[PDB]
Amino acid sequence: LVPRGSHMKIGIIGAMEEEVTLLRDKIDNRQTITLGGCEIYTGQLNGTEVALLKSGIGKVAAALGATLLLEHCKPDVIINTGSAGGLASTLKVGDIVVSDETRYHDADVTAFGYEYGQLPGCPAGFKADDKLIAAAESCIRELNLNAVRGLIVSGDAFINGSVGLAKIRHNFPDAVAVEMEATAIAHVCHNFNVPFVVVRAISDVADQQSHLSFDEFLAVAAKQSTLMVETLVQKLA
Amino acid sequence: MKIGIIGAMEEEVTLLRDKIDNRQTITLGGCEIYTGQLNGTEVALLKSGIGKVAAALGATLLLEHCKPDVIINTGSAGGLASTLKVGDIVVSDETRYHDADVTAFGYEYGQLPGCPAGFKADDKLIAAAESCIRELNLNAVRGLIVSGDAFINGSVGLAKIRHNFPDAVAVEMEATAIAHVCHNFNVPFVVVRAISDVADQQSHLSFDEFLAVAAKQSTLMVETLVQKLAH
Ligand SMILES: CSC[C@H]1CN(Cc2c[nH]c3c(N)ncnc23)C[C@@H]1O
Ligand SMILES: CSC[C@H]1CN(Cc2c[nH]c3c(N)ncnc23)C[C@@H]1O
Ligand SMILES: [Cl-]
Ligand SMILES: [Cl-]
Repeated sequence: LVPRGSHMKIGIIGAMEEEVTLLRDKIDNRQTITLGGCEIYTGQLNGTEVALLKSGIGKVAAALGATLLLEHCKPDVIINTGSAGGLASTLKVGDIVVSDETRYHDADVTAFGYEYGQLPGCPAGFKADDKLIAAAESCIRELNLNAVRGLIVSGDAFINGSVGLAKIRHNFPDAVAVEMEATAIAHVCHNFNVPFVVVRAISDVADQQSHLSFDEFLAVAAKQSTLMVETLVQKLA
Repeated sequence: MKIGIIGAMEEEVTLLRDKIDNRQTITLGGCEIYTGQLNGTEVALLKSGIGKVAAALGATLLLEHCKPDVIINTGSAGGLASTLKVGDIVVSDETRYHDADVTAFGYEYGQLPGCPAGFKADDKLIAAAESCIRELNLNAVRGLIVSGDAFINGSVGLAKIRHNFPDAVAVEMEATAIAHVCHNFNVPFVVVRAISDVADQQSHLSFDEFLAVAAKQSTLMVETLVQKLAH
């Protein structure tokens, strides 16, 4: 993950200010770059060099941010953190989800025989780094958290039950969670050969009341994702 | 004076690429950037790849490495306005995502939080494109262009766009992404594309036959517009 004779620098991307604020507060020797509407915080988290990006919401905002983070901070790994819609049958608010793979749920070029969710020039899904997944699962065991590991799907929609949800469940019956940035970040990471992993926490279960649940439990998810990410950064260094 | 040009597919950029004198190429983040002069105007031509993220990645790279003064998005498009036929020109006055949906929290359909509901194209770039259309005597429509990560092929996907965006004149997969990135860096932007299909049940067949015609017409427009803006 890091070349010999150097320290690793960990990239951490969150979409919303709510998702990054706790981490931001814990950074020592913090400096801020405001670039292309994104904000990046650099410094140390418990002695490890980090670059924390608040990207804004959705696929383009996250691609833009990830690109900026890579060009300006050149991190060795990226961790995408935040909240997620829990799709897997045993998930509850505050549970952790770790990506083994990411895919776009709203990409459709099947008229030319690409797989549902696949964009031309891309693999059908992006596999997360094995070493980062292993590190996160060790964190989950040591912290004694409830987690699931699986496919995370991304689109530009907040999933709120009805036909939006039923579409995803049809096309990706094994997806464990849904959000709006992760696959975009994975896509950018793929193009630069940067190890990537998603570590998020459940704010809602993507059903008819997901907007109510999100408005009540984003804070819980931010807190649990933050604990995971702080723990992981230490394990990685 | 430096003009950025972005197309998604090699087929969309190949004619312009061949025309650049003193050409240099940089391959980065999976994208290719070509630099040089196009009919005596300094350009940076990006081949981004297909879709919103590929285009956002590419546009970001173009900006940070080449710092163009304006960006023109070129290529093909699915025609939505009834007057359009294959080969006709569409120019953006505005772009919107047709697949963005955060309406559960009261954002407008197509709007992402932190963004305007849609991105207005640069008025001077639009006026300049309309003068090229006039002088070349081309058939053209000016209006809303919508973007998503789907190739539109009739049925329910077309019906949804027509319902949410009844005055959209064309659909594609990159333009709003590029507009979004340009909005963030205050870079003037316009889309000048040409029709390859009408986004109906046969759009895949039309695309496979007429992509080259659309590349030819969009390329003619872009060449003219670059000369006009620079000279
Ligand atoms: C204010 S838009 C929601 C923000 C929170 N993010 C994750 C998420 C939680 N629940 C989700 C769901 N049901 N559908 C899609 N995404 C999510 C994505 C976006 O930044
Ligand atoms: C091989 S994917 C198609 C490529 C050409 N681009 C424009 C386009 C033409 N017709 C379209 C349509 N019916 N639906 C969506 N987009 C388009 C989008 C993408 O780069
Ligand atoms: Cl699946
Ligand atoms: Cl409309």
